[PDB]
Amino acid sequence: TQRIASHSHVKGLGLDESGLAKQAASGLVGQENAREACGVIVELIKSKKMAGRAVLLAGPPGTGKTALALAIAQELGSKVPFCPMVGSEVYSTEIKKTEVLMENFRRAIGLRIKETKEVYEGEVTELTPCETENPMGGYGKTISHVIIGLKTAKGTKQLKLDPSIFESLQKERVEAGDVIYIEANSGAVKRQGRCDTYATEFDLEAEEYVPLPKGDVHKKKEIIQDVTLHDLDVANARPQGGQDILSMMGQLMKPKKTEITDKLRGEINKVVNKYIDQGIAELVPGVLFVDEVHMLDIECFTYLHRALESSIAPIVIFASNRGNCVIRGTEDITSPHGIPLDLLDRVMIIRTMLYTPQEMKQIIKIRAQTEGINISEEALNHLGEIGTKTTLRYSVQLLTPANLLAKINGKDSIEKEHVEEISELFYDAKSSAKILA
Amino acid sequence: DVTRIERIGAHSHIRGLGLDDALEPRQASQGMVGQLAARRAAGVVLEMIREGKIAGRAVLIAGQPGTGKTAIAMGMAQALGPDTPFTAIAGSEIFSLEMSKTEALTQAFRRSIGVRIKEETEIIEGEVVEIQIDRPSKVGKLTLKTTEMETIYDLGTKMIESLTKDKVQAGDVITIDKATGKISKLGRSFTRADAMGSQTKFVQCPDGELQKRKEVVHTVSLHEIDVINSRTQGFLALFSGDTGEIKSEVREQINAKVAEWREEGKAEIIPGVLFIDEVHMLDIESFSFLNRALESDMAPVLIMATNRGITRIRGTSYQSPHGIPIDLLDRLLIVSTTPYSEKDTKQILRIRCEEEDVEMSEDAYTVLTRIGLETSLRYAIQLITAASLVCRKRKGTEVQVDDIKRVYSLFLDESRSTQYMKEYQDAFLFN
Amino acid sequence: RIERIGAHSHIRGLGLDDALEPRQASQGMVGQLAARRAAGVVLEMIREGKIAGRAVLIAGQPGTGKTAIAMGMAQALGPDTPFTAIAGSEIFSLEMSKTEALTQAFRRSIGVRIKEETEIIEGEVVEIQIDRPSKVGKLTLKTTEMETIYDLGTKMIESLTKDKVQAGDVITIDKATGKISKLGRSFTRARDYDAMGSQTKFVQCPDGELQKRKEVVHTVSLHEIDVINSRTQGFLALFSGDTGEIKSEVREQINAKVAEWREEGKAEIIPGVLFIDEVHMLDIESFSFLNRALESDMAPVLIMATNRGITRIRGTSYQSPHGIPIDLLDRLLIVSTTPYSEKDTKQILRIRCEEEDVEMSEDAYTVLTRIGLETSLRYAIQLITAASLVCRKRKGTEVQVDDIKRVYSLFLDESRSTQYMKEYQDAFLFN
Amino acid sequence: SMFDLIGLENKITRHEAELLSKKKIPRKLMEEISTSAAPAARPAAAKL
Amino acid sequence: FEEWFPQGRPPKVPVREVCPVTHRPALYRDPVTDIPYATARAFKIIREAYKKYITAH
Amino acid sequence: DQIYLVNERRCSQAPVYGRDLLRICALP
Ligand SMILES: Nc1ncnc2c1ncn2[C@@H]1O[C@H](COP(=O)(O)OP(=O)(O)OP(O)(O)=S)[C@@H](O)[C@H]1O
Ligand SMILES: Nc1ncnc2c1ncn2[C@@H]1O[C@H](COP(=O)(O)OP(=O)(O)OP(O)(O)=S)[C@@H](O)[C@H]1O
Ligand SMILES: Nc1ncnc2c1ncn2[C@@H]1O[C@H](COP(=O)(O)OP(=O)(O)OP(O)(O)=S)[C@@H](O)[C@H]1O
Repeated sequence: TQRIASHSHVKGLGLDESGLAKQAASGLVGQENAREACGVIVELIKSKKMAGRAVLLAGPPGTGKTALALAIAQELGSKVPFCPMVGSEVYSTEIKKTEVLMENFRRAIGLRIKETKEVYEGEVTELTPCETENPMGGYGKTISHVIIGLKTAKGTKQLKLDPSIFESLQKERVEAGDVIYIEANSGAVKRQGRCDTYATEFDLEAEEYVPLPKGDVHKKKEIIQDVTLHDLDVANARPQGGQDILSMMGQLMKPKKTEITDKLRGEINKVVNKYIDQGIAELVPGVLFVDEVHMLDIECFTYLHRALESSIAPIVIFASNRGNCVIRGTEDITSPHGIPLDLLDRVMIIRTMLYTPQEMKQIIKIRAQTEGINISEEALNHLGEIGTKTTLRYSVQLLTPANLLAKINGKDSIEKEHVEEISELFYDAKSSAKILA
Repeated sequence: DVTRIERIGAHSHIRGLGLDDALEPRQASQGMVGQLAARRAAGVVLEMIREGKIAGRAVLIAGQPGTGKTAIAMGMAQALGPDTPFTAIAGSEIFSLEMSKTEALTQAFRRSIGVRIKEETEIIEGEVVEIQIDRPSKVGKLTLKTTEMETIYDLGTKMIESLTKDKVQAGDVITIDKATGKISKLGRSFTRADAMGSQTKFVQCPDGELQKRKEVVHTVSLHEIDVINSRTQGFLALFSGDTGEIKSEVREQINAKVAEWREEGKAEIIPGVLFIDEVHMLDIESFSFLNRALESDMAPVLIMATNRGITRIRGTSYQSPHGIPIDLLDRLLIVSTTPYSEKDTKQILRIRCEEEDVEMSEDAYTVLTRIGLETSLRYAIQLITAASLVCRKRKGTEVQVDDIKRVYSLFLDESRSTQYMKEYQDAFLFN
Repeated sequence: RIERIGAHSHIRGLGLDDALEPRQASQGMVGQLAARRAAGVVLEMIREGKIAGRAVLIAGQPGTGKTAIAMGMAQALGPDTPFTAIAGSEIFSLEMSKTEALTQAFRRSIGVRIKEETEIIEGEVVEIQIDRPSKVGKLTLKTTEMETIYDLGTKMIESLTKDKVQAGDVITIDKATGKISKLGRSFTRARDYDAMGSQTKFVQCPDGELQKRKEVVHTVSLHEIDVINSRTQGFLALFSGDTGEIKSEVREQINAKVAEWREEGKAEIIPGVLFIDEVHMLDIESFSFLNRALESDMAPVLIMATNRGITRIRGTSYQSPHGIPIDLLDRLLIVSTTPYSEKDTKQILRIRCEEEDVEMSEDAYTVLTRIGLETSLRYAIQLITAASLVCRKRKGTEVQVDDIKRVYSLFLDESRSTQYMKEYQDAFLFN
Repeated sequence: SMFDLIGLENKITRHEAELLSKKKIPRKLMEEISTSAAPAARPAAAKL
Repeated sequence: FEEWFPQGRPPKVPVREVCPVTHRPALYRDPVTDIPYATARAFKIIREAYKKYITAH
Repeated sequence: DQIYLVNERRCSQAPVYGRDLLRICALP
């Protein structure tokens, strides 16, 4: 059913309770030192204490840098915001690169808003005013309460409201037999419709007959929604504004991405702090994964300097396979990973190593199991030798074409002949480059 | 006889990928001859696409110019057939003033994943016989009629307002959506068509049940959903193309909602193929994005074609095998095309002449095959039609070697034009 | 909570005495005696707000604490004086020109203090009667000292009806606009009804007269006034940053009216500080604009930080001291930060440990200060947290030398990563 | 107007279009309709 | 007071109508002879019965 | 016949997307 991506086997970091990486566990093999460092980083993130800490994953391509980052994501779970991003994403036609970077920074800070709504729900059995000879003198018709009888499937309750609720009772077309919601706090009546018991099959009006509320009259309990700080920034930057001239004119114009000001983000910070102080909100800071960080230019790294030093920043994981590369945006400034030395100064470098043939064999077997491929031991050995010759990705990718060839042949296993034929049909970078030369 | 919008193109004769059910390429089938190994590889990749299990698998078609890479791509598209998205773009199409190269690649990817959404509607259709006085809070009756039934409906205020706003009149066919109470007038009665005629359209009365359950399957792409959700009237961007950098949050929400629908059985995801012809025209930024866009669970199968040798990657000073960074080359499988022998060129020319509907003598075929081997395949293909026209001007039924020589002298190939230029190069501007 | 332990969280100020002399370790601020003293002098100059358009550059080797000095200056300056911190890369927008972005940054750093005399009536509502068929009404409010019965006009009745005032509400009413603001529910009436309602929390009854005049101070920035006065609903651009190239004449009008307000006792100008971190990211055009933006009387104090030395000026091939053109360098004063000694490094590490709440042994401090001198201060500061986490995993309470060595082995610095890379240089791309 | 595809978005759905294509008054019935007299046989209300 | 508190007027749950032919829940009502019905067969049977009734009466 | 031909035209054209498709593809 589910589609198998290149990282669908990575389920975690495969560390024992002591913090040590098993030889192979939870889809990862080898790279033990890097997985242990990533476990330390997972604990740092779970501590929710440090802001704007950066780790660079550095190593040759195919050494599991993205595998390790996605393992970190799996270890943190779905509740922690994991924002993946490529360095090419900063070059927007609408907003500046700094704005893209800051927006992605605000997408890694999560917020759990817990709001408890208290409502009185039911079908209106009676609307009777309570009359009194109460007033501070006066020969008029006085009421001190409005009796509303609300009927749910569970039972019936008679509510006695402020007499001022009579205005909204007929402002809303509330009669007996109508389904209503009476905000416990707001005290605003709200006619959902009419009860579906008073609904013949010969009635054409629709969106008027709502089922009788289930359960008790008095309940709406807590609604919990998870947002990012960027969601709040975007929402408060341009209001929905669907009620007036804003509606037609703004919708008619294209909604471009804007360069949100620091004023708005500071106000959002203040509001979120007040929400957390009131207990309505919980802050779950996440991790921002910048893959191909070498695609960022010098301006982007210079901004990252300031973005990583803010108390509100997430944890940032940089991946870079560049050996000694000219920094984008500079003509002849080479720094180790295409990253300026002053950005590497405020980073912690986790280095990934080339896999030995046995580790490649284990990875290939794990990938075969993930893809639902039965592979003979001889085929596995030959594919490991191919990967030793060419690369891990190439050998990993022969699995599904070879399985298809075996299926076409009537087999349900990958044998040496199938992998040999697929190796002959498809070329790797080395052989193609030899052909080109 | 009649000309359609589609006519004889470069690849119009490639009806599919000519390989057995064992994926063994026949020497000449479905308008494609030769390139046996590359056609077998294309069949394997096509089976991958049809299974739709593995996400973001990248295939590169490499080889010399005129070796059939776009022919193989069009054959794959023709074997795949409609209703499986095959998006074909050039690497140049991603450089837009509307949106970033990253955004353009994202849209191309979202356009190669197809979604089939089914819904139940439960509508009422019938010819209206009567709508009576609502003057009282208004209350009225509606009489609807099929060829087998008629019923009378008691109208609430909202339905009365909808009916009076659409000016629904006795003797017209409406459909009412029960969930929404939405009135759609689709035609006028069959008692006239009897002196009328206007924007109106005439429909005969519905037969069967007034109230009908109905399953409609809607085919869209992820890009279409993205642009529909991008803004309130964003569906207009499907026409104008004025999409403008759809938000990432919208795309995550759409991915989650699509996953929900797939779990609910509401939606069916059909992953497709994105074909980028001339992928050497991409920047290193675009290749960097492709590295990661393929690692998504909703990524299609990416097919790219390039005739480059060992060239510098665009936007960089680095020499890479196919003008493509080596990190992306590890992420894909490379299909290489062998040049064409005399037999293969002759067969290709024969198929092209069949497409043109032009008859050529065997001596003419020998001469044109030799010309193509000397100059290029495409030049021979063009000489086909040129010699057909020269033969027709001569009032002949078969193209002779004389006509081929005539068109050869009339039209030059790159080498001969370069030579004539070179002996006159001081007359040409800038070298 | 949204403020976590940032890189400069320990910096509570410049740690200077009344003589502007730096105390060795004070306010989370170790060493940098001369640089801190210069920052204190600049801070005094900022507080006086007398001389306009003053530029200071903090120059030093990486990690010597220029940004820490700037953050300490911001903390000692206080929330009242504007302090805008930007990176030089932030002025490169697609919404506006670099000169426009720099003008906006300059005008964010100037604050306008507008004091207006309001007349509010604040009391506890002990009675409100509204008669409705024009509406009639009566309202009685009381402080601790007096009670008064107000006969309500139609506008005031409408305001009260919109704000739904009852007995027991503490409200303030603006005599000019009639705006109703309710501060809570009062001690006397307090509990309210015997209906559904909700929980309760009560405020005090106001004291003194109902009408108390009073003078309120409203603070804005010049940028806010520009944005509000530019676009007829340009106020929402103060959040979206959608103000494209505010007209120069609009700004001249703002300046003239602000000077007029100052002369007429309405406004008081609060000159702030603009902090351009990484000012070497500005190009020659931006520096040329900065030259003349500092000549205006509405120009803040400009703090710039850069670790460059003898570097190309962006947008030009010229070499200049700090990547800043010499004409702008003659406009500013240079504060040089000296590298750190062993004991300063150890003190800073102790302060960061205290900020992060990590106990570590003295042997750990020796080893970590040696590591910081050998590798860098920032790397050691990160080893702080890493080693605390390792110790907690070990289930210890004090970070020992063994944890420090463990995190040294797990996480590399630039030197060791560069060496290991040098060993496997062929495996990395585009060397 | 037959090449106005954008306008049709405001008007109908594809199920409605397929319905219309199946239900468009056939040519023969149009002449039958324009020949025959009005069949005004409404039985009038009964309320049984 | 009556304008603002009409109140009363009990909702009066409807009648669960049935089709005379198939004794199924009714979902249609014949405009002539408002007898409810559920199927088209029921409709033609009802109309035949009305024809015979009006012939008899 | 003119009525038939024009009504044929108007009854034969399908929308590219249609209201139902745009409505079902909306996020809540
Ligand atoms: N240690 C590992 N254990 C298991 N699978 C791995 C491991 N390392 C890599 N893989 C998988 O092998 C393939 C190659 O690894 P990738 O993570 O894609 O390469 P990469 O290093 O992440 O790419 P770059 O150059 O760092 S952006 C992917 O399918 C990974 O999920
Ligand atoms: N079996 C075949 N294989 C390849 N080309 C064929 C074949 N039959 C006909 N052709 C034609 O040969 C010409 C060669 O063009 P293609 O190679 O298919 O397209 P292309 O995009 O130019 O790819 P190149 O030239 O190899 S870079 C086209 O006009 C094809 O229609
Ligand atoms: N008095 C001080 N002066 C300077 N830096 C200090 C001082 N006290 C502590 N620090 C350290 O300064 C660090 C801030 O990052 P650093 O790069 O080391 O200095 P900086 O303030 O960022 O200036 P630059 O631009 O990096 S040289 C904090 O993590 C502290 O450990």
